[PDB]
Amino acid sequence: GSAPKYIEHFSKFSPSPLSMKQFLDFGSSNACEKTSFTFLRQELPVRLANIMKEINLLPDRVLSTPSVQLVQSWYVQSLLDIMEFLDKDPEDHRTLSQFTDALVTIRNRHNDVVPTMAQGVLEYKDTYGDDPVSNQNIQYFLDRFYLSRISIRMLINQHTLIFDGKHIGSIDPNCNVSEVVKDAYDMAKLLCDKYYMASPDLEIQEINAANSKQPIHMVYVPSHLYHMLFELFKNAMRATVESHESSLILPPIKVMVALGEEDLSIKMSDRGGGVPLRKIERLFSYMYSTAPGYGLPISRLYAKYFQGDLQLFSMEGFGTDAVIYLKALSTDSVERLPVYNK
Amino acid sequence: GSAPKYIEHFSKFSPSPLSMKQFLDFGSSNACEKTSFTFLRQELPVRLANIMKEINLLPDRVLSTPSVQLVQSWYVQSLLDIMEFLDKDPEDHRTLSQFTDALVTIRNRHNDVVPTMAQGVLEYKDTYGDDPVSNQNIQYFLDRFYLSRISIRMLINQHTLIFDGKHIGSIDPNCNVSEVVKDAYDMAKLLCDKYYMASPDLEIQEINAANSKQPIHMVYVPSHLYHMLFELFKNAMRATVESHESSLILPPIKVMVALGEEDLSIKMSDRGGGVPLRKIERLFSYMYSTAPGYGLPISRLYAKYFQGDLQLFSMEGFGTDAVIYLKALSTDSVERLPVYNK
Ligand SMILES: CC(C)[C@@]1(O)c2ccccc2-c2ncccc21
Ligand SMILES: CC(C)[C@@]1(O)c2ccccc2-c2ncccc21
Repeated sequence: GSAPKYIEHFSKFSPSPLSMKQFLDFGSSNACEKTSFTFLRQELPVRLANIMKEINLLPDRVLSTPSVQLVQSWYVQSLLDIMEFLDKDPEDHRTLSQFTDALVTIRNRHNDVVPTMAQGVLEYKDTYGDDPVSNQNIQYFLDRFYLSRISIRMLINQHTLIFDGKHIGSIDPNCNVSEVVKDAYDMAKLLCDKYYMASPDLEIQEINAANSKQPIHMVYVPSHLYHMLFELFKNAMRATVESHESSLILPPIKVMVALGEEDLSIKMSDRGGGVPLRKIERLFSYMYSTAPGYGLPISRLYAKYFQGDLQLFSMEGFGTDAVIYLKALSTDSVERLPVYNK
Repeated sequence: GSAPKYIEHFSKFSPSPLSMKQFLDFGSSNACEKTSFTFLRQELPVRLANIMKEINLLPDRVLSTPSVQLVQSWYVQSLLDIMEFLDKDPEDHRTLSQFTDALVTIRNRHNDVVPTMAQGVLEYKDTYGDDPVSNQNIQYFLDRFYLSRISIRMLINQHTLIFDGKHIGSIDPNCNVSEVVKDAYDMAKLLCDKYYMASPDLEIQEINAANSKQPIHMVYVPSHLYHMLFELFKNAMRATVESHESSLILPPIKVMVALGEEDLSIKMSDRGGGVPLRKIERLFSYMYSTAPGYGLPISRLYAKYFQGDLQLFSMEGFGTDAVIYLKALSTDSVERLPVYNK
């Protein structure tokens, strides 16, 4: 066919990173489905081909594994689905309707990528070993692959949710940070009560530096923020409950939401006994956190996706602090995308 | 002369990193000045030549500057001072006495290296600019150069303090961490009261996981721990006082000392308004923290010298946490030394 042909062509284009303000203004009242179709039918192949060409640069030891080939076949098929709309007339309403239906099929086709790549990592460790040189290659590639996957899913979610026939797609222009914190806590508390028959309480403190009274709002994607907070709440609850099985007092989980002139920071403090520094630095490694699991590495990619970060600093024998760093301003929240270079 | 000859010879040897337990046991009752002389007359040239050969690999743009040449002339002279004792008889007490006097002269000859390298960094920025590529080369070299300098000064201090004619040289086998914290605080409070006419209070909390009652002691070099804590106290006081000039309540500085099964962690928490994440990552850069200053970068090297670390995580609009990570066990406290490789 022409799959290698399409990859080489669109990989020469660099992806166009969009800011949070561009996502908001494009999806507002002046939202034209035709304009979004013209942009996405070009930008989606560019992002697909860039990561698909980097997959080809992997060694044949990994490229010929069933896990990588299965995922690579999904990207080939999804790329071909977009190719059909290149010559189609954007002025035809049937063209726009079929394009939205085709994006949903691609989205559901890539729904089982996280467990599949986890099987690939386990296969590599049992086939070639777990050397620090291999960990860097796997960490470097999986970070770029997943971040690419997040960005593509973002574009698809914004198109299918807006043009379905307050919230701008998956974006809340007035996202109350504390409310998302409570939701992720409540879900983690539900799971923690069913399995441990006990759960720590929650304490939330807001620090709005410029407006001490005003609640802290931001423009963000609540799903991404929930995923990070839910993952951090599960870890902090597991550590708190297990480190106090012989004790009676169950320390609460303290969360501070701070809004500065540039950052919106969310610190989650637990007293779950802490973790030695040697092990903290390996909690974000796909290879080291795989056993015959990727909550922290993926959660950090969600934060980094809009120029943020997620950092851990523990104190062995006491507890652990987890901090989500987000950009406060929508103009500073720009997509971080991997680009194929030589 | 034969200065390039000695450099090429001893640079082929790798430095021998010593653990904290080796420092303690060698300097104990079975401390033989002859054995320390035989080791140091070989190990000191090896460490000198390794960093001196890496200095030669610098570009001639930096190698020909007066700052680098002045420091390089100190290392050439100090290397030649040790060469005189290679053929001397260790069984002669006059040989051991002159060797100790020669180490003191070398130690005082290298007393003005930090301000000299600071002048070199400022000269480079005004001569060739402050590009991110140049920052990595300067950061990579200065970290290794200073860490090498710390290790050499450590060996000299242990020899001159022990064989001068409870503490094992510069090492306290029962170093009370909280007491060093109070000393660094008291000195910072003295300077802060004279310049700001106000200073925050101190709060210390110890978490001894294995022995909740016992005070937290360790085997460490109190001078190094004081230098790190004093630097962090100055920053936390400056930020706290200045961020509350229009306010009346002056938040205290909270310090937690946690002793785990592997780590001894010291967290210093202030409410000095915090720093955006973008600027935190540049506080450890020699090039970015230079103006027409190196407290944090050098303090981190002291921590890393015995397999520890010093990390910052702030929250803009609230405050900053600073954490010193140290190895709890003396067997895990091994010298981290840069080695000249190809
Ligand atoms: C921001 C893009 C992902 C988007 O595809 C989009 C999604 C949803 C709503 C509108 C628009 C849009 N408008 C113009 C150009 C490009 C686009
Ligand atoms: C640990 C070394 C720096 C040292 O030079 C030393 C310093 C002080 C006291 C004793 C000894 C010693 N003893 C044996 C071998 C080597 C040495």
